[PDB]
Amino acid sequence: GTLQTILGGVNKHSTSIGKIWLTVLFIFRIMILVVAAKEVWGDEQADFVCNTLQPGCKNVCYDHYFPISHIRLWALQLIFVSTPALLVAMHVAYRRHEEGSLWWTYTSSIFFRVIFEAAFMYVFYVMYDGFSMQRLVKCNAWPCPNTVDCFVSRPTEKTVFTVFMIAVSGICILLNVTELCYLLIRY
Amino acid sequence: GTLQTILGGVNKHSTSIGKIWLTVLFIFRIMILVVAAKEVWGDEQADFVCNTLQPGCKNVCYDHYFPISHIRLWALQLIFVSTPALLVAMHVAYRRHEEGSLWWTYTSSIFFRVIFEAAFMYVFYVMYDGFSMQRLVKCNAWPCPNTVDCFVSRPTEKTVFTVFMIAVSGICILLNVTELCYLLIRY
Amino acid sequence: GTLQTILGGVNKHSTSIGKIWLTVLFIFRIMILVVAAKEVWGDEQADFVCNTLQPGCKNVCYDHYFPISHIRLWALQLIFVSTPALLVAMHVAYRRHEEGSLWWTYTSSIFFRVIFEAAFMYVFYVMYDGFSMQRLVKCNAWPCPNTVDCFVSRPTEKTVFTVFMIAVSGICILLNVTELCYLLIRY
Amino acid sequence: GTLQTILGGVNKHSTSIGKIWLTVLFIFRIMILVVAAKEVWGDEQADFVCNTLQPGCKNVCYDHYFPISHIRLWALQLIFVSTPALLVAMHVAYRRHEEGSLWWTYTSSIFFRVIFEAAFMYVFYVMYDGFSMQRLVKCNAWPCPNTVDCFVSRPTEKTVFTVFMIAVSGICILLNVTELCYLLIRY
Amino acid sequence: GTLQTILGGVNKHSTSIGKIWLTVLFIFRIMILVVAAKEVWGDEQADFVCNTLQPGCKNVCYDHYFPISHIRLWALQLIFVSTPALLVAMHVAYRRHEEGSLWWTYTSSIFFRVIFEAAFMYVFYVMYDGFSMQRLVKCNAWPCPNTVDCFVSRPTEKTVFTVFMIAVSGICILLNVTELCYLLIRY
Amino acid sequence: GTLQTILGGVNKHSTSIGKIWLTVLFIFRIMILVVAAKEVWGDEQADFVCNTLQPGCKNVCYDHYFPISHIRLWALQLIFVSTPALLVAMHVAYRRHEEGSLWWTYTSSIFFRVIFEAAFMYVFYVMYDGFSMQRLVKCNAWPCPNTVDCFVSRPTEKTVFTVFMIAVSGICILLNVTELCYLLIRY
Repeated sequence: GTLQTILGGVNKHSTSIGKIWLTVLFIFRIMILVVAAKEVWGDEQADFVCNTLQPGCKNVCYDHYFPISHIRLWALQLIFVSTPALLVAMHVAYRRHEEGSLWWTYTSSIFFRVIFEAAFMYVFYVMYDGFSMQRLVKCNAWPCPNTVDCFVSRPTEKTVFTVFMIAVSGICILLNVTELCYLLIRY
Repeated sequence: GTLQTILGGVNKHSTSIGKIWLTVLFIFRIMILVVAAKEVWGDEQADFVCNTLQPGCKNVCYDHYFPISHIRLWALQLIFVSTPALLVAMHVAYRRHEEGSLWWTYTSSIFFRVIFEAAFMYVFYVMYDGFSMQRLVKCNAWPCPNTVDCFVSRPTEKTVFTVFMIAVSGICILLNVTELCYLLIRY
Repeated sequence: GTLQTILGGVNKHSTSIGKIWLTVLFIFRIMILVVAAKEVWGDEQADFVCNTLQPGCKNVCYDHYFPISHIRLWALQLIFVSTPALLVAMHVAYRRHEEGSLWWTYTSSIFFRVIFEAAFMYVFYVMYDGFSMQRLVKCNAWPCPNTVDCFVSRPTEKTVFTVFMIAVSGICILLNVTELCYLLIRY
Repeated sequence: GTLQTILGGVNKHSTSIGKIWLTVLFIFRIMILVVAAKEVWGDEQADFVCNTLQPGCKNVCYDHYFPISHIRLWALQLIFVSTPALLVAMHVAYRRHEEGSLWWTYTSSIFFRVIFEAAFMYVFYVMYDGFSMQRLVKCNAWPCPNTVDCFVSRPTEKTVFTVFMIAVSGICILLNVTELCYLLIRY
Repeated sequence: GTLQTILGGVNKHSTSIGKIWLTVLFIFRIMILVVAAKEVWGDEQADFVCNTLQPGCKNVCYDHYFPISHIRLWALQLIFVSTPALLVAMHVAYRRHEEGSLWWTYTSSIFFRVIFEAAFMYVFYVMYDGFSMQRLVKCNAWPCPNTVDCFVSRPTEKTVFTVFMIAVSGICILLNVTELCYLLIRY
Repeated sequence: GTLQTILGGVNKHSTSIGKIWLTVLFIFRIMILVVAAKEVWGDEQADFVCNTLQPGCKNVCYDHYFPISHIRLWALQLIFVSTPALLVAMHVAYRRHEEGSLWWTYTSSIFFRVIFEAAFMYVFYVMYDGFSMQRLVKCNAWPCPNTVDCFVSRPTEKTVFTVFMIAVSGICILLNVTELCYLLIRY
């Protein structure tokens, strides 16, 4: 919509790295998620195919291997890492409407961003066991009889976007560490 | 659309907690509901599967176990808890166009928000019997013969978003209580 | 879109009840209709199921029991009850561009709103025979042989939204009567 | 979008009837077409059902009885009757950028509107043979063998909106005639 | 969106015909393409029906008779004929930021518009062999065995919009020729 | 949305070629991608047809021949080549908020655009083996038995848009080289 003025206000009140590179890599991730990836995952369940005649086996096997979709995880991650930047916008506006205080908020603000980014990257790793999606999954949850072969939709294209989102997120961690280091030695 | 100016007007005329944390957690819930959850529930009935040949058994079993969808309940809840904030906006503008009066409205306004939030959380608990969705439901409503097995779509992902929305709502109750307590002891 | 300025202009030039409560309950109904209800009725015909092999029996039985959908009726009702408020906006602007006259328009304007609201509530009652939707309908229109059982989609959730819309409309009638009574005794 | 300023500019430079009633009834028709009717006709071909096994008979029978959809006819009609109002907006702005001339344009402008409205109403009558839609159509175009029964989707609801659009259009003809008569006797 | 100001800027810096009639007929074509025609072609391949059991015959026969859809051709045509008008907007703004020059650009600008309009009309004629769409096409491309009958979706309605778009385009050619002739004799 | 002001700000601070031709060819590509091409690729997997009875063979053969869709590749390319233009907008605004420096940024900025455009064109060539899409693909990945024939949806129309996007991109490379050459000889 009119997001230009929102980030425009957030654009000020930041250092060299904070003003430029963090905000660029952030709208970078939103664009990838919105204009490209969301239609890769559009038919994730409609094109899941299992080799069986058992009613209900398809529902339980899809639910077992994809407890939460990748794009829903990324959407949550962006919301979490964008709130601490939004808090200082209101907190500063609150204090300007009517160094140490603004220092502690700002230093804390970038400290949460590192925590959230590392947390979600960890969840991606354990939940999906690496960053590569397989063509074939074997499922033996009830009511599937014995073990059933099921086939994933578009596994290669989903791997490409997964690697891309992880790499950009890994960079944003490094930038946030350095800006912390600049203030740390400054004392 | 242009929601920035609406909440911007609502942003003023509030205390420290009211200005910042309540409004942040509120747009937090709207974002979760809009950008993420609404497509989790998109195929709730299209992917409901029952193990039967009886015509019409699928319609009555879905209707029996989901009398109203989760996302419709959350949409109603947000509308209810946002009106009392909107009433004071017009009521104040009405009184400014032409302490005690504004006190009683404001104290009452936050009193309704606690009532609505507690009411909807109660409905969630009794209607759905806890906050965890099951893979399998057993149904014996007419015309289903004897008891029929039916299978839910995406039960695990729906559980994740249910726990998330309940937790955020539970926090908003605590914040509203404290702001009431601050005024209560102030007398 | 940019509806804030439209109702903002309509917000002025009204009494205490007219400025606040009528306009709040009005955008209340629009929100319920738009963000929640329109996807409850999305699959009204696609999930209508009849127990027969006769080609064309499904089309005629759906058409017989739902001559016009509930959401289309509500959409028409909102359009009708919002025009008399829009007429005075242009009529006043026409008279201000170049008491009794403005009195008669305003008193008439609220008189039509009562008429339309009562009319549509009456149509809801006779056309659908109460405000509760049934799970099963029996149909014997040609070409269905003898009597055929057909099953409605999501009957319970549609009942909840029907009761909600009727109740809010019933309140708007009471508010309009009182504002008429205030002017009536004023003479 | 931002249609308020467009019609706002068109709102001026008109007489009592032209300023108010014509423009009100015009946006009235647009609202009916947009917010209500366009989803009545959404499944016009997907739910057309024919009692046959002949491949291709459904395509030719739908095309034979609905040479052009009702909503496409109404969309064309609104575009045609709105251009002459838009022409004077540019023509006047052209003459103001750098009585008789403006008289002849204005009198002609309302003369075309009567012609277009009467023309489209005539097409509706002959093409569809009255304003009532039937449940059953019989079709014998090649390749259908002998005569085939086909069934229309939502015939009753489409009849309601057809009568509504014809009635509003018939009123707009009467208003345009009277404004012509006022100028005619004025000489 | 906010197209009013774009064409508003383009509205100036043109002659009598160029200011009024060309720009009116241009937004005329955009409206027809957007609000009406794009849903006529929505199911062009989903409702293409072939009388065969050969897998893949439907894909190759649709691709053979519709190498590029009509609406995609019209969308390209509008983009091409609108760029030369946009070039002078930037070129003039470039020259005004810091007769013969502006003459040569303007005369050339209208010369390209005639070329593009005539080119696309020629492509329509040879590719589709006239402006009338047929109900039945016969196809013998591999892997279809012998010759297969296939049936087009909504052939009559597509013919109506094809004739309409060709006629409006043919008028825009005539207007551009005359404005060229006015400058030609002027010397 | 409101993209006019964004590129309007980017419109300034550029040379003759940079201001006009690069930005025109850029929004040219966005329009082709958005309004035309995205619905050519809409049914890419739904209309992929394979001549087999083996469950899961369709999923693996589609994934093998289309590791990433063409429109997703183009969407990524536009995002990459538009960031370096956006970086200087913030970097300049950063330096103006509080020759050589601005020279090095600008010269570097156009140097990355050439790199990205050449890189993506290379990926298109090797991944899809030329710019022409075939009607028939032969697939022997497990679990398909022996070799299976599969048929692509709309191969000819996809070839037309592929050639169009490659040609426009090839021009943007040439323009960027020349602007580099103008500065190079200038020293």
